Amino acid sequence: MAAGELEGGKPLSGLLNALAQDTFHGYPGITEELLRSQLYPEVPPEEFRPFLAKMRGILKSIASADMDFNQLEAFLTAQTKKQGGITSDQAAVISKFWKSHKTKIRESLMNQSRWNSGLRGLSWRVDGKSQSRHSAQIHTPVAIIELELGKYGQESEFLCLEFDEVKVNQILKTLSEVEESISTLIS
Amino acid sequence: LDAKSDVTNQLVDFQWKLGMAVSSDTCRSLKYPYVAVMLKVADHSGQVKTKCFEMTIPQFQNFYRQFKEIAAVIETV
Amino acid sequence: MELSESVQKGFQMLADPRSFDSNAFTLLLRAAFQSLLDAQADEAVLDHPDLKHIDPVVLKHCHAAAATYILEAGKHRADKSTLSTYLEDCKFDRERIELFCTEYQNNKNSLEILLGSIGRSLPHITDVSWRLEYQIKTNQLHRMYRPAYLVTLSVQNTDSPSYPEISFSCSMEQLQDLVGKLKDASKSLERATQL
Amino acid sequence: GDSAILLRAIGSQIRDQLALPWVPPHLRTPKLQHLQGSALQKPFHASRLVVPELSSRGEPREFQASPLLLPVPTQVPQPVGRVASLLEHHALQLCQQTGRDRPGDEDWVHRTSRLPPQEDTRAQRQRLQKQLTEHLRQSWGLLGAPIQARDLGELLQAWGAGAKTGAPKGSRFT
Amino acid sequence: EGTPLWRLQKLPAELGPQLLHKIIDGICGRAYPVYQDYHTVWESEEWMHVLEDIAKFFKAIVGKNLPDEEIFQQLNQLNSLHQETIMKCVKSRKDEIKQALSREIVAISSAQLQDFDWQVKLALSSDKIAALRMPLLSLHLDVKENGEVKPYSIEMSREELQNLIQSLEAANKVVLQLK
Amino acid sequence: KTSSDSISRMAVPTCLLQMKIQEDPSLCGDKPSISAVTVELSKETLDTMLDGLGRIRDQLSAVASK
Amino acid sequence: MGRLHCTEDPVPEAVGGDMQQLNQLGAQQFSALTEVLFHFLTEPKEVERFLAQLSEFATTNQISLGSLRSIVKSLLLVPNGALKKSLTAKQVQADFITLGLSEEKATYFSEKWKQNAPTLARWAIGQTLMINQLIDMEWKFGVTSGSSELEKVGSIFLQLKLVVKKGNQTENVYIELTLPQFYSFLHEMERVRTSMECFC
Repeated sequence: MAAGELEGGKPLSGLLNALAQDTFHGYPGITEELLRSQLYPEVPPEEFRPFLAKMRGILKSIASADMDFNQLEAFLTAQTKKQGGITSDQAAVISKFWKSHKTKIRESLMNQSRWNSGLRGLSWRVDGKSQSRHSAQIHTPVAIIELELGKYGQESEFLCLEFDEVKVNQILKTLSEVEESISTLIS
Repeated sequence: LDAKSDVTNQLVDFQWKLGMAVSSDTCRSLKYPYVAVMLKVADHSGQVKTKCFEMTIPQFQNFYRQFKEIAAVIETV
Repeated sequence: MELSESVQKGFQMLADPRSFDSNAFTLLLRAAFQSLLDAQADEAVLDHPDLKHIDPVVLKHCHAAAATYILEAGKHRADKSTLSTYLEDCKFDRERIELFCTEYQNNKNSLEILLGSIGRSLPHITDVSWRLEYQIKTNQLHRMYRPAYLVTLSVQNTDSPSYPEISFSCSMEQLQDLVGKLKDASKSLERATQL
Repeated sequence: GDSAILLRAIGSQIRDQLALPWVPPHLRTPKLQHLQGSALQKPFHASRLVVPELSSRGEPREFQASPLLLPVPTQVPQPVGRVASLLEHHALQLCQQTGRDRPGDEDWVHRTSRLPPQEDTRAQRQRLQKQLTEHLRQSWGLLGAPIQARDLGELLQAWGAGAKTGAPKGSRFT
Repeated sequence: EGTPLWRLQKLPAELGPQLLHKIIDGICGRAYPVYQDYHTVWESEEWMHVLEDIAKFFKAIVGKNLPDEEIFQQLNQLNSLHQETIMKCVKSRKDEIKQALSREIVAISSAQLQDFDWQVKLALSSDKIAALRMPLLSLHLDVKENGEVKPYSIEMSREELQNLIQSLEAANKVVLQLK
Repeated sequence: KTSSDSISRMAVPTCLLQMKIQEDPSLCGDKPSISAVTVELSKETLDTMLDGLGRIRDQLSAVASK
Repeated sequence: MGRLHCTEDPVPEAVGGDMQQLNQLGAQQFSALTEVLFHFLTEPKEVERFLAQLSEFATTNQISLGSLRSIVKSLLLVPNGALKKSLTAKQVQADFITLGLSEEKATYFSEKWKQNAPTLARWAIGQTLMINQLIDMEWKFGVTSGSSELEKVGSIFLQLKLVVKKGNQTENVYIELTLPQFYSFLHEMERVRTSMECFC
């Protein structure tokens, strides 16, 4: 029956945001799915799920390349010029909402795409040695760096390292080569 | 077997790669650059481990700047 | 049963009498079989002076092609007709085809055994042992008098060359249910056999 | 046929295997070891392999015709390695063949009629590489950068170190 | 102390190609030369050093794709004959070294796939029912992670297999055009 | 500790005590399991350590002389 | 006109346009907000206080919390940079005098910052690179009076437990020492104490 689609907007946008939370942001704990059904009683007796499938289809369709909003309106109209399609005002409303959560969606997609340990922060220290048990006088300095590594959804590991002048210079040279390779490949 | 110079770790080799992710199951135009690193490190036992992680461009440039500052500070004293 | 272009060219070259005679063809075929089969081989497979007149490049390309063809035929359980037809499509005669078929037949069984020995499997049990006891008491229970069964399985993992043993404790009812399950499995096997 | 003949063959095999009774493993001939166990099952592993090529362009052919290049099947010690590596080599060769000359269907063979070697394809993948390299060109200044802070680095050199420690110092335990 | 190949002079001109080519074979994935073949010419603790030096020099030269002269000039102070052996060795099997280097690039990751084997079976009957006839594909994987080889097993039916093939073909449609 | 990420400069004493441990082979399996440890201390912890150890030493000496 | 010493991280007009928004708010709210900044810094274990206190401001004047958060973010930059560089009072004073952002506000802000600056500076020392810190220790000194293979023996021994902070987790290291080893350890610690107070 023609309930909600042409009448209520609040349930529709609520479902869109709940789906965004459920599928992109990784917070499926408590969603509006279980509350709207008994708080909004407009559940169709027979055809209630398949329209959620079109919800999912449109949600994934725009998630491909994130085009400029000038080109999103054309596709939204083309997909939605049929029965039960979204309105022009509602098309603008949903087009706005993409800007409201674009960067977060992209980051969650990249975050929910990682395959190896990622860098979650660098903390270092540079010291000056004095002496030891047998040695009585030393001045050569060192550097201490600790790496925050961890795959998404798992406890982070820590790695500690030691350095002196020569090795620091070598690492700086290697990073400089990395930068040069990054620079020369644009053209 | 007792030396003060080696306390915790000392990396023996440093390798890296440059590549970008093109497509994914949940996104066909992912297309962002990234840079990876492989560290093989030796502990007091004399063994060699292998730790590898992935970074982005802003993180890599932060890494490079921090190592530059470390080099300056260690040089001055 | 698909084949690559390089193997096709190798078998095309194998037919030419100028490149290979009957003796050279037989020696190459036997050398390929030895290389595929023996576990103590070396370069000696090609150190047979009768073959020391042709370029080694073609020699080794055809050696690899013949080994690949034998491997594919063994994997696909090919018979006389398929090999004969393909070799006939390769411009062979009734002598080379016959010798190839005979060489395949001579040591077919070893090749069939070899390719069937690759792969993993779940742990395979071998035998069982049981100890019968009569429980009497525990620290906080002083009169039970109930029989209990001890079982020990002997299994060997293809993943680790060892003989770990699995142990569990069963009662009479549990033992009866287990025996019933195994008997049902045996009856299912018999049903499969009858059909 | 097969849907029934396969069942008949399976039944015959099961009957034959049931015919042989169980024997202790310590008294097991290799055939029974195959039947009543899996002790002699090896894994599948493929090792990189190099083969001579019918290309006589020069210097490399000297190596290809030398004893240094061992015959292809005997480049590995174990026969299982030999068979596995040869099978994977053939499969990979055929896969590279699939993306090359192939007498296929009425439409898949269409491009094969007039396809230059990896040249006519370069026009329509240069567009993809353009997107890749233009995405790389971004983020080198898009955010965070410019990082030009040449103030913390070299100034420390001028000042140097001013203070220092003196003589060895110690005290009495409290 | 000059080029890392300076330790190679002790070995005469005759036994150079064998050592070098067997080392390259070891790099590609085959076995390495054994001590009991050239023991008289080197000591083990330094034999390892020269082995590593040769391997790393070859890897660097192939990876950076140097021109003819610069490779030639670095070998000026070697034996009168070893230089041409080295240059011919580089000219012959450069592509194998490049392939090994490209393979090692994939080693920059948490885990890598080494090899696999699949077995197909026909499930006939089970305790639930005696008319099952369920084809099942068993997939075995040997994936190397950290520094160890971890085996895995997956059991699939026709539907899961079809979905997996569909996803892998979707990925292959990108892989094929990326080349 | 001359400098750190969150502070450009200082001059603070620090200690790095390293130790060697031998555990019974039986309690760890088939390995010898000889490990090395490192602990980075400060002034207050070292002072407490030394006060406690000196207290124990004084107790031992008093017992000896008693 | 050379570089500006107020800023280490560049602050273009895009981020520096909002630096003047603090001028509208009054002095009472300014003082309350600064004291709240310090108190929130001291107790991050109870963040519910922040929402509880901003509830009144939201209900009364409907002030959008985004602007307050932005001004708070931008205002903390200078003292954070001072912490990371340990600036002298004259440096911060001269920077604020030259820039001159509501000097009536800035004098009080800098004064209260300097009054409480040393504790903030000290708090930064703990948050640095300390490899396997030592937190707690225990010991037990006793005498053996027998064993499985000797009926009588008086072998002395000492046991230690070290609570070492192995990263975000915690580990305990259990050791046993003999009499000469304990005495040598004590002497070595005395030597380390002597050498650790040489510079200052």
